[PDB]
Amino acid sequence: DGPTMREITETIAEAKKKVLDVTKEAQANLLTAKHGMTLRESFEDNVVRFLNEARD
Amino acid sequence: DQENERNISRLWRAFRTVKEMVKDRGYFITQEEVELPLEDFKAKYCDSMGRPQRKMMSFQANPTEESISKFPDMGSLWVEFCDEPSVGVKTMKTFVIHIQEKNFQTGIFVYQNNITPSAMKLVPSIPPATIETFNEAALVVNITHHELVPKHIRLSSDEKRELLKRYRLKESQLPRIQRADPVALYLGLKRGEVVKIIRKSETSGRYASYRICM
Amino acid sequence: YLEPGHAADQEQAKLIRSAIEHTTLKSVTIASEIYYDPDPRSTVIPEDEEIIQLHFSLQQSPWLLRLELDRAAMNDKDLTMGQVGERIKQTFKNDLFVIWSEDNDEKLIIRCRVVAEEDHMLKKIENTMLENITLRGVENIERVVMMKYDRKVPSPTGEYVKEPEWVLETDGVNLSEVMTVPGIDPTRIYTNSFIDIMEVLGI
Amino acid sequence: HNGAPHHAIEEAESLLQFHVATYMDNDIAGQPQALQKSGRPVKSIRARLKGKEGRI
Amino acid sequence: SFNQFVDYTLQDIICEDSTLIISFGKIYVT
Amino acid sequence: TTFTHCEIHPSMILGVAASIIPFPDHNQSPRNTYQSAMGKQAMGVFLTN
Amino acid sequence: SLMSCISVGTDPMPIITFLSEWGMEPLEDYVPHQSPDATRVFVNGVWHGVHRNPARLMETLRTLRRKGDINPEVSMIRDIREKELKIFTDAGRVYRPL
Amino acid sequence: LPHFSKDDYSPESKGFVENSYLRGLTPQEFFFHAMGGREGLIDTAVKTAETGYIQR
Amino acid sequence: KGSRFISTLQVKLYGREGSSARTIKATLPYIKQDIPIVIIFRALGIIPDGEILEHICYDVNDWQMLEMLKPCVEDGFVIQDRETALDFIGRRGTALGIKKEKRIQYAKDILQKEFLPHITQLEGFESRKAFFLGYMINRLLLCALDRKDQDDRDHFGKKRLDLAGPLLAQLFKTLFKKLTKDIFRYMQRTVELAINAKTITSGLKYALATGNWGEQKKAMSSRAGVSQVLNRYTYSS
Amino acid sequence: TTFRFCRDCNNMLYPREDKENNRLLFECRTCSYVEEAGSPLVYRHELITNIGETAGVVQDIGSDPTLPRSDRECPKCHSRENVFFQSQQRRKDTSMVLFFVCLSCSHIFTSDQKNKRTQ
DNA sequence: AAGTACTTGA
RNA sequence: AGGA
DNA sequence: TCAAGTACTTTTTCCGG
Ligand SMILES: [Zn+2]
Ligand SMILES: [Zn+2]
Repeated sequence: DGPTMREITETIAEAKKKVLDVTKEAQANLLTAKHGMTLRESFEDNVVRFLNEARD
Repeated sequence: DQENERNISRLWRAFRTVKEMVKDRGYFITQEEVELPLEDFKAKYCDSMGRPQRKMMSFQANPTEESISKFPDMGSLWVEFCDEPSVGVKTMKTFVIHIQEKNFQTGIFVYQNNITPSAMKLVPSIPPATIETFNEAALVVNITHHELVPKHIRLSSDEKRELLKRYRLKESQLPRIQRADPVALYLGLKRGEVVKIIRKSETSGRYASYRICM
Repeated sequence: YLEPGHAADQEQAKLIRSAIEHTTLKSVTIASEIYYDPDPRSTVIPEDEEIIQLHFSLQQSPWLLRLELDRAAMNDKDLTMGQVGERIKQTFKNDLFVIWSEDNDEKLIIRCRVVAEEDHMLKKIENTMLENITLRGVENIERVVMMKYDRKVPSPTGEYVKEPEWVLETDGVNLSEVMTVPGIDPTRIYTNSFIDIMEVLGI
Repeated sequence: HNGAPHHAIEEAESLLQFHVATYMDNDIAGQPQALQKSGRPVKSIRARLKGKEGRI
Repeated sequence: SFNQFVDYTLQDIICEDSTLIISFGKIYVT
Repeated sequence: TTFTHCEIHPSMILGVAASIIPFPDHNQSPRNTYQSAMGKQAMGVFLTN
Repeated sequence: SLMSCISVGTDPMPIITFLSEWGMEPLEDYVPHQSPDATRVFVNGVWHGVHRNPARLMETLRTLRRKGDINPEVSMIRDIREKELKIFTDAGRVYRPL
Repeated sequence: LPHFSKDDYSPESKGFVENSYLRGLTPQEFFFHAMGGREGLIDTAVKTAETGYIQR
Repeated sequence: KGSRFISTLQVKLYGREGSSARTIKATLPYIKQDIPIVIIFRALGIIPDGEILEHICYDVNDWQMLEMLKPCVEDGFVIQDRETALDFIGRRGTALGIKKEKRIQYAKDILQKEFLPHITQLEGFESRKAFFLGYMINRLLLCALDRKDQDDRDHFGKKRLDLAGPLLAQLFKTLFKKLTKDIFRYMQRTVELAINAKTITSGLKYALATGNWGEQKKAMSSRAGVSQVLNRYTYSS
Repeated sequence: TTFRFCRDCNNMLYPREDKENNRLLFECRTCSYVEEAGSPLVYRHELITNIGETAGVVQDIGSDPTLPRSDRECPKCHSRENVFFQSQQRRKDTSMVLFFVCLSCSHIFTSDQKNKRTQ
């Protein structure tokens, strides 16, 4: 559907911002790593998890 | 107080497991004797400072009325603890001749840290009696109690002879338990002795396997 | 798996996590330094001028081994300057005189002195200190995570009900040791290394 | 059987040891590969019976 | 690749260690 | 505003075989890896001589 | 790929001659603490020396190749952060036109 | 890729294919899908022989 | 081009991350042991510490990299002049090659011809070869200090493709030199124009026909599959 | 740390304690040179390193096209023209904090909102 | 791609 | 040298 | 006497010139 494609695009769009927000949060040293994981390892886990939740 | 209290807990947990093993081997030990609490343990084997006196702990055990039915020649056992972290040929010769004079069949040395190779030479020196060396730390936890560890049962010479007859077996053909196997040690299995392992089954409900000793 | 009762208590799990997960003096240290501080009763470093004043009131090497500890790191693997220094003092016995800044004090410091030729001696004492000294935990057992695994258990009313519990997950194995640990269930403990299960619990 | 030049003997012996050796196994640890005049090494009896393709 | 080899590379190979107690000059490819 | 160079055409990342694939940007990654193997076993005119 | 080519192999000497003429201090005369920020110059993994203002050198070398004076199959890279200039006359390198 | 700025942890830089197969993939999306694709083909080819020996 | 000395130089950082005395030694071509960098530098001519250190570390405000060079200095401290350094290099064989004059003269040749054979195989280029060794240690320590990542073995820019020409080059070279020794064999024979042109033709023909890129009908290890028959199923094929 | 060499040998200086006057010296093991120490600090280990963060910041750092740009106002000159990168300390642990270099004043400022720097 | 067996210096 |  | 490298071992689905 034409409107379901609008809805799909905006689902990815909002998930892209959910990533940017975590990206800016980690760039500002505000991110707090999960026990037994790098600050980066923790960041990527979130990014990957957002983009996959999004793809679904 | 500090971190002294924890070595007390450990020595007591290790003691329970010794009583547990001895009862399980077929020796007469009460349940209340096993279930003895830590408070009662301190107020028995701790000195005029709360320092545990291992010399006091040592005990003799006797075959349950039931045991003399299956294994008649099953003699008396002597369990010896040591207040010395390293056990030398001097403390060993005391215990070794003790089992020989007091006509014991078996004896267990629950050592703290180590038994010197000098003292270890005296272990097979007094047959028909047998000697066992147990590092206190191994016995803090009873392995037999663990989820994955099933009921092992020692078979009499007659019971084994029958198992072999019933399945038309040579001893070769039986699945094997190693002499050094944690349970083979707990039970005090000797070479050629057979264990009947009764396990639960997702298939049958109850399944009985057998193992011959190494 | 945790002791029968206190299975839903998060702090009980947290407590074991700390008691089991391996911690070295290396993991808490920012940097170690060797200074020539000849007077044992007074320091060249003005920062330390206070640390001495106290750990004196209520012979030794003129060569000082000074290590700055990371406050943030001392928190994650919960630790006291006292308990850290205690390990050091108990490691090197009466042949290494240790002093330390308080947990409250703005910068975290540990001052060490020995009991001709000493420069290299201290570079060996520092190597031991970083690599050999164990603070908390069981060896081989690294990254220890907490997990709230779901557990199907019979309820009083008879029916099997979801009663989840706190479970520890390791990155490394030392069966003999973590089993003898207080506060856990040594009747439930499992390892993906079956060679270990064999060695400890039998064939 | 002739005038044994004694070294020339342990020299001729060692070579017989080599041929009787390589006839059975040609792929030995001690490097020379008893190569047929064509470059191609001689096929050992061991080689014949040796796993997947060949005898057993 | 082949052209760089013929007109260039080949002339160089022909005179690097070439000269013997007899020297090798310019190469010609028919 | 830093661009030192520009791509002639992105489709040039492809080699001989992939270059016969119609709309390869519309296929699952390996389905394309497969056509760049089959076209080599397709019959046609190999040379006019 | 369709546009890909392989470097056939050129002569390094005209570039080594050109470089020394454009401000390249020879390695035999280098003194690290005197010129410490000196961008180090390499031609086929051979350290030839250093150059004080690489910005200009890179520009002169770039327009030398771009004009045609340096063969267009020669590779030249300026890794500013690492303070390095690597040049390849080298045969084998896979190149594409942009 | 050289089409990106340095230290780019964005979805588009690290391989997120936003598009459907119907819409078509961008040159980057195509190459990243290709990298990911090639990984499968490697294990598929490897697993095939590794798995065989286990069976044996 | 010419000979192609496949000599590879390794500059090893001994000791693990947390081991006391972290030395830097290097394995030289036609040399048994691994020489501590400092001896190599003195054998090159760069004799005092700090002159050696100046070649490795280019910033006197980088105590980190410098403290890391303090072991090496202590390691090499036993050797003090160019001679004693060369002798130490010569001692480690060869096999050994006993004679004092022999070992010192050996190591001269190795540094000249075998060690870092690009740059030069000429004489007086100690300055260039030592500054390079120093550039190597700088890069070794830059990675060890977590300032640079370990090299990507799979970077395409660090890979070359030997095409039809160089393939033929390696082969022609092998052949012409086999011909060169055949010309010398007949020149010796003339104890007083019979040059087998077959070797070159037949050799090139053998390789290009079999795909066994190596001398000759006795192929292994010769590298096969190099030359194969052109696919003619379809034009794109 | 910052270590000295012998003026004469140029060979490195090793410490030696003046037991008589309780002061540190640096001696030369090639000759007989001896100088008094400048600092009481002999060796510094540094486990949690911050040196190599703002690595290779040449005055040409703005000329690299591969570098990204931003409109973040500079602390010194307030110029919204700057290049940025992350901690060049190639370690696993390392935070995603950014280092901005002003295209005018050339001052190195960070995006860190936990701490305050100078490098 | 991971072993068994054997030999080498602390 | 290819095919599943 | 025992850790560590040494020799040196061995496999890898199925089917035309
Ligand atoms: Zn001096
Ligand atoms: Zn500014």
